[PDB]
Amino acid sequence: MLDAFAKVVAQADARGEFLTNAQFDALSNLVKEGNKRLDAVNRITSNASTIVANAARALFAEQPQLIQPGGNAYTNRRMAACLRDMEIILRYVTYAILAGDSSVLDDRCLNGLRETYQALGTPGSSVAVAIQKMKDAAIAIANDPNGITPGDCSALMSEIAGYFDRAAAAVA
Amino acid sequence: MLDAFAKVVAQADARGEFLTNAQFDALSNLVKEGNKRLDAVNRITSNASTIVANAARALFAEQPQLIQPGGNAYTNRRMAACLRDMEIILRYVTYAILAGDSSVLDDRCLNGLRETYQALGTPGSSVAVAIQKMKDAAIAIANDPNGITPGDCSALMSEIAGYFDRAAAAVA
Amino acid sequence: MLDAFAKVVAQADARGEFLTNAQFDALSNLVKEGNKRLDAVNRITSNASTIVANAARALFAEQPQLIQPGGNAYTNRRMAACLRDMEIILRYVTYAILAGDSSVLDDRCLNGLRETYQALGTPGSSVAVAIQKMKDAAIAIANDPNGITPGDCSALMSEIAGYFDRAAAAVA
Amino acid sequence: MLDAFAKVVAQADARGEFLTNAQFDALSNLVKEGNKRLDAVNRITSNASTIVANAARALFAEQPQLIQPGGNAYTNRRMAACLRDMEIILRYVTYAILAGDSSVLDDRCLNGLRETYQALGTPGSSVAVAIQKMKDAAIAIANDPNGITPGDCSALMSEIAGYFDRAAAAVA
Amino acid sequence: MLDAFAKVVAQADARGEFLTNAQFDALSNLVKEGNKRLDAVNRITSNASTIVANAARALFAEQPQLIQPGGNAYTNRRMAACLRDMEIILRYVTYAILAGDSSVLDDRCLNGLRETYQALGTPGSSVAVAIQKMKDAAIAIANDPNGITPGDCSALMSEIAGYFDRAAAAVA
Amino acid sequence: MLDAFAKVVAQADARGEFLTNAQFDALSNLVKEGNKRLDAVNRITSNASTIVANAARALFAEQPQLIQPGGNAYTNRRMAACLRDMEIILRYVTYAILAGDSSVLDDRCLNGLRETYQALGTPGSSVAVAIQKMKDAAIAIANDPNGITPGDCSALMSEIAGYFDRAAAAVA
Amino acid sequence: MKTPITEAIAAADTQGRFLSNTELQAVDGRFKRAVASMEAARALTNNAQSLIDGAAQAVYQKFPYTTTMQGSQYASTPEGKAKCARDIGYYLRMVTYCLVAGGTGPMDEYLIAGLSEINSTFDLSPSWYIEALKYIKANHGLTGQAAVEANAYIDYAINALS
Amino acid sequence: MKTPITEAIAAADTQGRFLSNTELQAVDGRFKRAVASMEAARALTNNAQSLIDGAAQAVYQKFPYTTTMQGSQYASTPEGKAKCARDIGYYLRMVTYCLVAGGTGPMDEYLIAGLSEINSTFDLSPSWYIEALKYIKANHGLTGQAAVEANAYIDYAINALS
Amino acid sequence: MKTPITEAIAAADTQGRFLSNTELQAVDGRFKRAVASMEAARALTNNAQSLIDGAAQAVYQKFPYTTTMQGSQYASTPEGKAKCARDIGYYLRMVTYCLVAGGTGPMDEYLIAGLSEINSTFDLSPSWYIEALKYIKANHGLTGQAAVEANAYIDYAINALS
Amino acid sequence: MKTPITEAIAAADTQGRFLSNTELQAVDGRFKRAVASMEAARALTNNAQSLIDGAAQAVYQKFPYTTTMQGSQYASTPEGKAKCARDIGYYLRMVTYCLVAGGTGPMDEYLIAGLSEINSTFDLSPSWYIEALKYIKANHGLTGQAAVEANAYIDYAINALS
Amino acid sequence: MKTPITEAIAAADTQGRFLSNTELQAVDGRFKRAVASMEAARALTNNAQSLIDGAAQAVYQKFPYTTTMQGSQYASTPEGKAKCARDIGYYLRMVTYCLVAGGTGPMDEYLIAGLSEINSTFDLSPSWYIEALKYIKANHGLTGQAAVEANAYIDYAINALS
Amino acid sequence: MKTPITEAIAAADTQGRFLSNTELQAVDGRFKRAVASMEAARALTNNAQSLIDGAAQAVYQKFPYTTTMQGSQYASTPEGKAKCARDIGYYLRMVTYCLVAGGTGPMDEYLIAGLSEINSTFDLSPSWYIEALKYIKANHGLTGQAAVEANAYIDYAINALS
Ligand SMILES: CCC1=C(C)/C(=C/C2=NC(=C\c3[nH]c(/C=C4\NC(=O)[C@H](C)[C@H]4CC)c(C)c3CCC(=O)O)/C(CCC(=O)O)=C2C)NC1=O
Ligand code: NA
Repeated sequence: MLDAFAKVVAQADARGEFLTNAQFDALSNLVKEGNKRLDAVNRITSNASTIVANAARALFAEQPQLIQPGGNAYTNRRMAACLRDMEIILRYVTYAILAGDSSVLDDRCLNGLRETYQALGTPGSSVAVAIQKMKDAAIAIANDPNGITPGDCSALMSEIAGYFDRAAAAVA
Repeated sequence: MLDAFAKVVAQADARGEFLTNAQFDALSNLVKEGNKRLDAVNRITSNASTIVANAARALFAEQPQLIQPGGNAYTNRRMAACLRDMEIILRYVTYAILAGDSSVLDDRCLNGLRETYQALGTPGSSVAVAIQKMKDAAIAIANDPNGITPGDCSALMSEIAGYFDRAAAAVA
Repeated sequence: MLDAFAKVVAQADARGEFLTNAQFDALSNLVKEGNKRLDAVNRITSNASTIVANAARALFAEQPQLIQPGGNAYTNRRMAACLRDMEIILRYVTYAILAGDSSVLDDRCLNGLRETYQALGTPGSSVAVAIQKMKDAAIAIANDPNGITPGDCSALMSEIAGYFDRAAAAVA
Repeated sequence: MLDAFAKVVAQADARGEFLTNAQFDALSNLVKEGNKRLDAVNRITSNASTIVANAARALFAEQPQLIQPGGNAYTNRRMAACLRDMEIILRYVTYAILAGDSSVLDDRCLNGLRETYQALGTPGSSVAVAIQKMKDAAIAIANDPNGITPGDCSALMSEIAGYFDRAAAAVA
Repeated sequence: MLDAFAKVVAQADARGEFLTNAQFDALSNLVKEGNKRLDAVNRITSNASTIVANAARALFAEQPQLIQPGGNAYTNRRMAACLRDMEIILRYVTYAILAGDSSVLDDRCLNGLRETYQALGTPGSSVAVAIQKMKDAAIAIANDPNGITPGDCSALMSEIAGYFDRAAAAVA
Repeated sequence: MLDAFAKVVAQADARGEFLTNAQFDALSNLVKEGNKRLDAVNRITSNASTIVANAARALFAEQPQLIQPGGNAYTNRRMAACLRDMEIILRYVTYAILAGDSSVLDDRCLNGLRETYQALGTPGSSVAVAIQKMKDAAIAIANDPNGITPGDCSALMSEIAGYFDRAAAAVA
Repeated sequence: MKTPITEAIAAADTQGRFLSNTELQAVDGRFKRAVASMEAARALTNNAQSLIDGAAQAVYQKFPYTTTMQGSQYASTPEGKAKCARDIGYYLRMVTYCLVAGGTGPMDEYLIAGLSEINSTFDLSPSWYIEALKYIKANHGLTGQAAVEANAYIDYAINALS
Repeated sequence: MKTPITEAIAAADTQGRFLSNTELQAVDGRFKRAVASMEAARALTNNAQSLIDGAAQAVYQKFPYTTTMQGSQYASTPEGKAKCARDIGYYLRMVTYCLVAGGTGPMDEYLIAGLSEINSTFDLSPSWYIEALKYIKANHGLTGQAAVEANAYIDYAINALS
Repeated sequence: MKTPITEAIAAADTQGRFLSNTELQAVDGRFKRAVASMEAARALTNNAQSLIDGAAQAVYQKFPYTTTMQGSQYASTPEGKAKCARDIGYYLRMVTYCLVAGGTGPMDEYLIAGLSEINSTFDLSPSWYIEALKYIKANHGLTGQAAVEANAYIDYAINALS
Repeated sequence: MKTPITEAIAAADTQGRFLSNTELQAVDGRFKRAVASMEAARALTNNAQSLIDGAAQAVYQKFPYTTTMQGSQYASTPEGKAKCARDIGYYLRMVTYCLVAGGTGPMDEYLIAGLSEINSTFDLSPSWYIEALKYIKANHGLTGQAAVEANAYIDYAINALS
Repeated sequence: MKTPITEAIAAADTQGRFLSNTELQAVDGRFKRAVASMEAARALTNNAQSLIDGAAQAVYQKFPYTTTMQGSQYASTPEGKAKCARDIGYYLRMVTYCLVAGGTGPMDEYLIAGLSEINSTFDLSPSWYIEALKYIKANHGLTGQAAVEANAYIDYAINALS
Repeated sequence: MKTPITEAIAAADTQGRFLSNTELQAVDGRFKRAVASMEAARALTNNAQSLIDGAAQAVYQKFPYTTTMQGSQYASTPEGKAKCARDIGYYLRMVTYCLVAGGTGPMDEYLIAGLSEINSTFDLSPSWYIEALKYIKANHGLTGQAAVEANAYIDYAINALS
C-alpha cells in the first residue's frame, strides 16, 4: 500500500527524476494540514459503533424487505454479516483518510466486492445506500464545530466524501 | 446438507410461517414408512462389494474397449479409480435414501463430476451405464421378498431409482 | 516426467505391444551417443554464470529501454527476477538435454509462462532474444573442439538448439 | 474412548473369551436403566449456564481473594478462563454419565490438568471446591422429583457423584 | 547422512589435512570390492518379503505368547505393525550395506527405538531375536554360491552381520 | 512485551491502585530524557555492521582456536551463524534501550540461549567476550561528543551497559 | 443443518465409509422420538398466538421500564411493541422447527449464529428473551414426553442467551 | 472404539458443545435396539462351537485343495487345522462383540485394521473366510430382528474381505 | 502489552530488522504526546472519588430499576452498590493506565479481553457502563489536548461495550 | 516415470540446483548397464509366446482347482484361460519395459499402482502370479548380467505380490 | 511501501481493529519530523550534481584500479564512467525519496531488494558504493536535525552494503 | 552430505521403498568414475603446495592493489598473505574432498553454505578467488577424464562465486 507521500515518490521514480520545488511545497502543505486530518480520523473512529448502528436502523427502516422472512438481512447470521460489512467498509475509509490515498481502500476492501454480492445475492444498491448514510453521519461528526480550535476544513471533507462515494460506486 | 425434515423447515422459514396441518400429517407419514427406508439402506449396504463388482464385470463385458491397451480402465491405477468411482457413487446414493433428499448426493458427489470426466477423458456414457447396472442390482436386493415382514414398498423404490437415474443423467 | 526411454515405453504400452527390433536398435544408438550427451551437459553447466551474464549484458546493450527508469529490468528487484528467469530457463534446457526429451521443459518451465509475462507486463519478445543469445553461447561452449576426444556431434547440437528455440517460441 | 459396553468387550478380548451369562445379564440391566440415565443427562445439560454461574458466585463469595487485584480470577480474561474451565469440567462430566464410564473424562479432561494449574499458578484447592458446588447443584436438579415418572435413581446419583469427586481429586 | 567416503572426508577436515597415500589406497580397495557389495544388496532386497515372513513364522512359533489373546502381536493392527517394524529394520540394514556405514541406520532407525518399545510395552528381547533370524536368512541368501562369479566375500558378510547385531543390541 | 511505562502499570494493577505523584513525576523525567534515548539507538543502529565485524575480528584474533580446523567458527556455515548470533544479540540490546526495559531481551533472546550453546557445543565464555567487545564499541559510538547538542548522558550509558552485561552473564 | 440423520451421514462421510449399523440405530431412535416431537410441535403451533401475547406481557410485567423508557430499543411505542411480539414469535417458531427436524439445527442456523452480535449492537437485553421463553416453558400446557421435548429446545435457547 | 454412544460424544466434543437432544435420540435408538442385539449375541455364543466346526468344514468342502496342498498356509496338517478353527472362532467372537457394543468398533479395531496386510504376508485367501462367514449367516438359526442384527455385522466382515 | 514503543519493536522484530528511522519517528510522537496524556491521567487520578460517586449516581438516575429490582446482578443491596462503584472505579483506573502507557494495551489486556463473556454470565447490561463512562466524559473538567486524550480512551471503552 | 535419468533430474530440481557431477555419474552407470538390460529385454521379447504358454501351465499344474472350479475368476472356461494368458503376457511385457527404461517406473505406473485393489475385487489369488513369474525366472534361459537384470525386475514384481 | 503511516495502518489491519490513539501518536511524530526531512531532501536535490561528481571521484581516488583495469565492470571507458555516475545518482535519489516518504520503504523496494544478486552477477564491489555514500555523508553540508535525517538513511544504505 | 550413494539412499527412503535396480545403477556409475576421481585427487594433493603458491601470485598479479592498499581485508601485511594462502589452500582441499566422495557434498557443507555472508562481512572480493581457482584449472597438469573430474568441481566453485 501507499500514502500521499509514497505515491508521489513512485510516480517520480517511474520517470527517474528528483522532486521539483512545486512537489516539495505541495507535500509541505500536506504536513501543515496534518492536524486537521488526525482530528477527523479520531472523531469518526471515536463514534464507530453509533455511525454503523444508526445507519443500519435507517436503512432497514427505509427498506423493510431486507429483514422480512426470506429477504438478503433476515436471521442473525445474515444481519451480523451485514453489520460487519458496514463496519469493515467504514474501517477502510478511515485508513484512507489518515494516509490521504485510496490505495488501501481499493486493494484490500473494494476490489472484488461487487462480484462477491452478486454470487451471494446481496443488493449492491442497498449496500451503497448504507455507505451513503454512514457518510453523512461521519462528516457531521468530523466537522462538528463544538470543542476544537476553529478553522476551515472544507477541502478535507470532500476528500473524506470522495472515499465514501468511491465505495458506494464500487458496489452500486 | 438437508434431509426430508430440514428442507420443509427451510422452505417454511423463507416465507416465515409455522407448519400447517397438511405439512405435519405429510411428515408423520414419512416417519411411519421409516422402517421400510432402514431395511432398504441396510440391504443395499450389506451387498456393496457385490453390486459394484458385478456391475463392473457386465460393463467391461459389454464395452471391452475400456480395458483394451490405451483405452479410459486399462492398467490397475485406472481400473481401481473406476471401481472407486462406482463405489463412491453408490455410497452417496445410500446417503440420499436414508435422508429422503438428494442434497448430499448433489452437493458432495454429482456437481462438478461431468466436468471432471471431460478433463480426464473418461466416457460419461460408460459411467452412466455402470450406474444403471448398480440400480437394477440395488433395487432387486432391496425389494427381495424373502426373509422380511411382507408389505408394499413401491413408492420407496421409485425414490431409490430417482437418485440412480439422477447420477446417470448428471454424467451422461 | 519422461526421458527418451520412457516415452517409447509409454507409446508402446498404449498399443499394448512388445518393442520391435527397430526400436531396440534405435535405443541402442541412443546409449552409444550417451558420452557426447554427458559432455554437452557438463560443459554448458560448467559455464552457467557466464552464459547468463554475457547474454544479459548484450540484451540490455541492445535494448537500453529495459533498464531505463519506468521500464520492464529497472530496479534491482526486477533486474534480479530477470537474471533468475534466464538462469531458470537455462536450468531446464540442460535437464532436457540429459534426458533427450522436452517433457520436463514443457511441463515445469514453459507451459503457463507466456500468460505470466502478459499479466506482469514483461516483453515476451525481449525474453526470447535473451534465450537466443544463451543458445549461441551454450552451443559454442558445448561444441568447442579444444580438450576432448575428437568426433562428430552435429545431431546433438540441433537437439540442444531445438530446446532453446522451443523456449523462445513459447514466449515470443 | 470407551463406554460401559466397550470396556467389557476390551477386557473380554484381552483374555480371548466369549461373554458369559453373568456378563449379558449385567449389561441387560444397564439398558433397562437407560431411561433414567438419559433424563439425568438431559436435566443437568438443560441447566448448564445456571449450575456454572451459581457455583462461581458462591466460590468467589467464599474466597474473595480470587477476584481481588493481583489474585488467580481478577481481570475479565482470567475470570472468563475460570468460567470456561468450570463449563468444560461440567461438559465432560455429562459425557461420562451418558456412556457410564470415565475414560473420556480421564483421557480428554483430567489427565494433565493439575500440572497445568501448577505452571499457571492456579489454586487447585479452589478449582476442586468449584467442582464440588457444581456437583450438589447438578445432583439436586437431576434427582428433582417434580414432573417425571416416579422411581428410584439412587445408584445413578452415586455414579454421577463419582465423576464429580474424581475431577475434584484430580486437581485438589 | 554419510557413507564410507564421506566419513573419511569429515574426519580429515576436522584436522584440516589433505588425504594421505594410506587413505587413498584404502578407499581404492573399497571401490574394487564394490561389485561384491552391489550383489549382496541386490540379493537380500530381491528376497525381502520372504526373509521378513519366514523370520516372523519362526519367531511366533518359538514364542506363541506373542500372538495369544492379550499379548504384545495379537490382533491384525499389532501383527501388521510388527511385520512393518521387521520390514523397516531390514530396509535400513540394506541402506547401511550399500554405503558401508551405519550412520543412516543409527540416525533414522535405531536411535530412539528402545525407548519407543518401552512406552508401548513391546518385548525388546523378542524384537532382537526377530532381527537375528533375518540376519541368518539374509547372510545365507547373500553368500549363496550358485549363479555368480566365484570369489571370497567373508569380510563383507561380517560387516553385514555387524549392522544386524547392532540393531539387535540397540533394542535387546 | 513491556516497556518502562507498561511495567509500572502492571505492578500498579497487581495492587489495584491509581498512580501516585511520585510515579507520574518519575515517568515524566523518563519522557524528558527521551531525546537522549533516541540518539543512542540511532547512533548504535547506524553502525551495526561495523560493531559486529570489528568485535568478531578482535575475538578471533584473541582466540584463533575458534577458526582452526575442527574448532566451534570454522567453515562458513558456522562462521555465518556466529556473525548472525552477534548481530541478533545486538538487535535485541537496541530494542531494550528504546523501551527502557529488558523484558524483550529476556523473553525473545536470552532465555534458553545458554542451553542451546551447550547442546551445540559452543563456548559460552567466547560468546560473552564477543558481547563485551560490542558493548565498548556501542558505548563509545553512542556517547561520541562530536556533532550533537552537548549534555550529560551518564545514566543512560549504564543502562545500555546493563543490557550488554546481562547478555554476557546469561551465556557466560 | 444439524439433525440425527445429517449427523449419521456426516459421521460416515468424514471417514469415507458406507453407513454401518451404528448409524442406523441412531436414525431409528430419531423416528421413534418423532411421535412426541410432532405432538409438541403441532400443539405449540395451534396455541401460538396466545403464547406470544402471554409471553410478551410477562416481559413487560417483570421489566416495566421497557414500556416507559424512551428509545428505539424499548417497547415504549407501537413500533417497539410490534418488534417485540415479532421477535418472541420468531423464538417460538424456531422451537417447533427443531421438533419437526428432531435437532437443534434450525435454531442454530436461523437464530443463534450471530445472536450476541445483534443484541450488543441494538441494545437488546438477553434477560428479556429468557423471561419470554420462561413463560412459554411454564404455560405451553403439555404433558409426558411431549413436554420433555418442547422444554429441551426451550432451555437450549435459554442457555444460548446466558 | 466406535459405538453410537461414543459417536454421539465425539460429535458434540469436536464442536465444543454440550450434548443436545440430537445426540440423546441416537442413544435411545441404541438402547431400543439392544434387545435384539443381546439376543443374537447370546444365541451365537451358546451355539459357538457347533458353528465353528460347521463353518470350518464348509471351507474344506468348497476348497478341498486347502487340506491336500503342502505348505504352512494350508490346513493340510494338525497345526493348520488348529490355526483355521482358531481364526474362524475369532471372526464369530468379534461378531458377538459388535452386537454387545452396538456398533462396528470392536471388529474394526481387533480385526479389520491391517487385515489385508496379514492375508498378503501369510498367503491367506480372503474367499476362505467369506465361505466361513457365509455358513454362519445361513445356519445361525435366528429369526426376526435378531437375525437382522447378526447378519448386518456378518456382511460388514464379508465386505471388508471383498 | 500494546504501546507505540512495543508496536515499533514488534514491527521491526517480525521482519527480523534492526529499528529504522520509520520506527524512531513513531516513538518521538509518543514522547511528544505524553505531555497531554500525563496531564489528563494525573487530573482524573486526583478527582477520582468524586467522578466514581458522580458516575454511579448517573447510572441509578437513568436506570432506577437497578436499585429496586431484587437479584444479585442489581444495585438493590449494600453488596450490589459496593460492586457497582468498584466496577466503575476499575474503568476509570484503566483509562489513566492507557494515558500513562500511551496506548490501549492496558484496557485491552485487563478489561476488554473476555468482557462480553462476563456481562453475559453475570447478567450485567453494557448500557449501565456506557452511562457511567458518559458522565466521566462530560464532567472530567479537562481542556485542550488533555481532554482529547482522556476522551479518546473513554470512547474506545464505549465502543467495546457497543 | 521413475528412471535414473528422471531421478537425477528430480533430485536437482527439488533443490533448485543445476545438475552436478553427482547426478552425471548416476546416468553413466545407467548407460553402462543398458548393455545387459537391452540384451535381457530383446531375449524375453523374442521368446515371449513360449514363456507365456509355459508359465500359464505351471500355474494350472500347481493349482489344478483353477481349471475345474466354476466361477468367472477361474480358468475353467475358454474366457478364463484367455484372461489368464493375457494377464501373464502383461507381467512379462512390463518386465521388458523396465529393462529398456532402466528402472521400476513402468511396472510401478502400469501394474503395481492399485494392484491389491484389483486382486481383492476380482478374487485373483496373488500366488497364481508368483508361480507364473517363478517359471519365467527359471526358464528365460539367460546368462551373466543379462540374467541378473531380468531377475531383479521379476523379483520386484514377486515382492509386490507378497 | 514502508512508511510510519503505512505501518500504523498495517498494524491495525492485521488485527482487524480500527485505528487507536496508539497509531495516531506515531503519525504525529512523522508529521513533526517532516520539517527536518523536507529540509534535508530539498538541500540534497539542489546540490545533487556537485555531490554525484564529488562522490564519483572519491571512489576513483580510493580505488584507482577501477579506471585502469580492462573490463565492462570497471570505469576504464566512457561507458563505464557513465554507468558509475548513473548508479551514484540512483543512491542519492533514493535517499531523498526516504526523507519525503519518512521511511526506508523507497530504498528497500527500488534498491535493496535483490542488491546482492546484482553486485554478484555484474562483479560490482560493495565497497565502491560505501566510499561513494561516505563522501555524500561528509560533504552534504547540512546541520542540526536535517543532518541527523540525511545520515540516518545514508548509513542504512551503507549497512545494506556491508 | 551429498554423494551418489547418499542420494540413492535418500531417493528410496523419502518414498519408503527398499532400493531398486534404479538406484543400484547410479552407485555403479559412481564406482566406475572413482578411477578418474581418485587420480585427480591424489595428483592435486601431491602438487598442492606449488599450486597454492602459484595461484596466490596469480591473484597478486591480476590485482596488485591487494598487496599495496592498507586494511585487514588486503594482503598488504604478513598476516594478510598468510590468510590468503590459507584460504586458497582451503578451496583446493575441498576440491579433492569432492573427488574422493564423488560429489559436491563436501564443498557445499564446509565452504558454500554462508559463503556470501562471509565475503560481505569481511570485504573479500569474489573475483580474487575466481582468479585463484582459474590458475589451478589451467596449471594442475592433468589429462583425460582426470582433468574432466578436477575441472567439474573447480567450475562448480567458480559458479558459486559468480
Ligand atoms: C430424548 C432422550 C430421552 C429421554 C429424556 C427419555 C425419557 C424417559 N424416561 C422415562 C421414564 C423414567 N425416567 C425416570 C427417571 C427419574 N425419575 C425419578 O424419580 C428421578 C428424579 C429421575 C432420575 C433422572 C424413571 C424412574 C422412569 C420410569 C422407569 C423407566 O421407564 O425406566 C421414559 C419412559 C416413559 C415414562 O415412564 O415416562 C422416557 C421416554 N427417553 C429418551 O429417549
Ligand atoms: Na467414556
